[PDB]
Amino acid sequence: MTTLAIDIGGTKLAAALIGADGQIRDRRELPTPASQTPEALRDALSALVSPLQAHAQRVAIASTGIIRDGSLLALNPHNLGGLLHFPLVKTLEQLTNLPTIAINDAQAAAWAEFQALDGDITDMVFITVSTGVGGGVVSGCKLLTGPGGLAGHIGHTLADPHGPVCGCGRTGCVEAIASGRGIAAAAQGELAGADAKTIFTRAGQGDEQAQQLIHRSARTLARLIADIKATTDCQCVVVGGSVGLAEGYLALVETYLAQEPAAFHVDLLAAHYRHDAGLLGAALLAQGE
Amino acid sequence: MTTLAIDIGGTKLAAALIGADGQIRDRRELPTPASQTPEALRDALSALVSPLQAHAQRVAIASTGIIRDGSLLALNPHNLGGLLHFPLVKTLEQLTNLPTIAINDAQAAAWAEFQALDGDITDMVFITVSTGVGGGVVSGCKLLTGPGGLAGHIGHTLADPHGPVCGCGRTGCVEAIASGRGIAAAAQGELAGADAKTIFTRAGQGDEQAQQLIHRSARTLARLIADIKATTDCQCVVVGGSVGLAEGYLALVETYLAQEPAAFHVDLLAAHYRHDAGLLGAALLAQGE
Ligand SMILES: [Zn+2]
Ligand SMILES: [Zn+2]
Repeated sequence: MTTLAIDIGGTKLAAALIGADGQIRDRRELPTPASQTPEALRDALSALVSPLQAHAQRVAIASTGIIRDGSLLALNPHNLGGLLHFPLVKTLEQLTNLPTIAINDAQAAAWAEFQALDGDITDMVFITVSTGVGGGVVSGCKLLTGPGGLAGHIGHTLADPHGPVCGCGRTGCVEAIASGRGIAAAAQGELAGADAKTIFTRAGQGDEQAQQLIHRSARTLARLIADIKATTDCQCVVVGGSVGLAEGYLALVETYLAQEPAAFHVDLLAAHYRHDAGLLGAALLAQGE
Repeated sequence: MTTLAIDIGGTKLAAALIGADGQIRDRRELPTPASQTPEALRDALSALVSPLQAHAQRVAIASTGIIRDGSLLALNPHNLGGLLHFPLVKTLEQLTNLPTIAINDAQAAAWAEFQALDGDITDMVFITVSTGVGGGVVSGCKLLTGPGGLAGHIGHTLADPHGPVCGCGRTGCVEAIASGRGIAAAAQGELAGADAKTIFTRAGQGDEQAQQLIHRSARTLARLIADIKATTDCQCVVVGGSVGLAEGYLALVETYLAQEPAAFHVDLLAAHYRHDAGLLGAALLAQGE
């Protein structure tokens, strides 16, 4: 059995063929349509999966946003345009005639990271810090998606009631402070307008402000991890994404978490997959269907 | 078959016989020993359950603090004295010769509250606000205890990084602001020294400081509920405890939650059980054993 694995992001629509061995084969890519209409996405998904769909027996989609009742939702619904409640699972099922599942991309990535761990771990939380902050919760070897697909949206838990307004509408989410976008938005002076990448580079050269923006991110993430430990009693936390995997970042988080009381401590690990974890995690979930 | 349900708290040790009908029968009570030695707790438990133990098939203990490997832990290990790592399950097993389970009291209460709900809810979070703040998470009709018995400790998640220091050692926990002890601790002027009950009365009479202390607690709890919704995707939140059940309190929490973006909204319900939910929950959890 081969899974047609799809990753639906904001900028790119990716698809691959993944068999039982978990290898990524025939990796295809298309840009995400600028026009956010249901017709345009159905066109782009059909075009993306055509040359692959005869070689697969089931479809699995990792999507940015929220999947509820097989349909596309977001924390800021206005960002989807005409794609709000787009029937994502039904669309593929019509286009391919193949059984289809859809999950949030950070939930998909979480499952992949969990399966990459040793067999003794039953409870794990995954956090990705990139442009945004996403998460996924595994409890008793089961991925928690939630009845509405929201579970693990830990980037949108509170970091500071007097912090910046987040894109979701809340004041002071973890994401508004700790993400690459929040790091960049807090930048003043000669750092104003620089992206997270540049800021990490400047911090590497001993730029004090750049360093503090990153310390603030890592401190925010450490407190989140303490929160999640208190809530879920996870046995380890896997940290990924372009910010999360940036050199020295995990060490910073670990150092700040160590300052919390011993009961809130949890083992931290670097993400095993740098790329394509959503694609992989989606295919792995489709194997248990 | 009948469960010898036990509730171990800071002040009082309670025990009852509870059959399949859920009727609390032959309820007894004893004060918790001031000398926190294992010998004194063993004696006080032995005395409490000796008239009941010949009429039960199993023991179930709802306990304050943390239950890890059948032993007593807390978020402040110094607060247990010689009772840190007290082999709670083992003690009962030796005293009664009955199969014994132990669980956190708020986790116990959560399970009872979940069962008293209608059949459609699969995902529920329980929050109790009294002297402290405790919780329990039910996901997919299963109570999440956590591998170390921690899960659902939502009173000790972050409310404000510049908030008051909590008894667990963290700065700015929900509990340190929103709980009855949190409300009493922030009272200034003539209000200083008044308990949460007095503060609640004076608030209803138009005392602006007292009202601010309760508004602050209600607002803090709303933000916690928004966090928990983001993390668990719970379908409803049941709120209990002397503070949580206080007149007007839940409606105020509900008002504050409604100011958050729509995705963070979740139905709030008053606790079905005002007393003895721990005993009931423990016996209910013992039934599925
Ligand atoms: Zn947010
Ligand atoms: Zn605390």
